[PDB]
Amino acid sequence: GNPLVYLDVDANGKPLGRVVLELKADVVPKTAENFRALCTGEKGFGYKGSTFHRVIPSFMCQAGDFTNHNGTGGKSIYGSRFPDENFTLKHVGPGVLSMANAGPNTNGSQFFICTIKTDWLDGQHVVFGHVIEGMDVVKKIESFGSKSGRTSKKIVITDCGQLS
Ligand SMILES: CCn1nnc(NC(=O)c2cccs2)n1
Repeated sequence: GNPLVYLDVDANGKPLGRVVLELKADVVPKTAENFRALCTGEKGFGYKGSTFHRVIPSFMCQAGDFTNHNGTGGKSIYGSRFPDENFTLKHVGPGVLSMANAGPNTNGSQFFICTIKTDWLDGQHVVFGHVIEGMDVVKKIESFGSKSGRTSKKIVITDCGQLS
């Protein structure tokens, strides 16, 4: 079945709880597999220890730059970047999980979790999952963001992995 994965998130070293995500491998298998493997670390690199570097309330929480920690970096399990798989899934509401990019065919490791319907991103960012449990933890993360995206506490993925 579709992978079920988790992110355990801290703020300034204090646990906020766990976000559980379903990865829709039945629709975007290549994109789902990249995220799954970056959660387990099985390729020797991944999300463990990296940050939510940009968090904008009433928009989205962005993470996954485990190379430069500022939105300029990241890499996929396939190479530096990989193509846009498809745009079949849409940004339907809060809790959508989607890939960040710098234009067409620039997916790496950066991703975002929506806190509102971001339908204006449809057809430009590859959606690949959604929050199963822990939207309250996502709201905690959101509360440490700002309109510029700068966070008022250091938000870290303390641990991550796969549940099924
Ligand atoms: C919706 C969150 N998000 N997803 N992808 C992005 N990328 C950017 O904003 C930029 C990339 C390069 C210069 S700006 N943001």
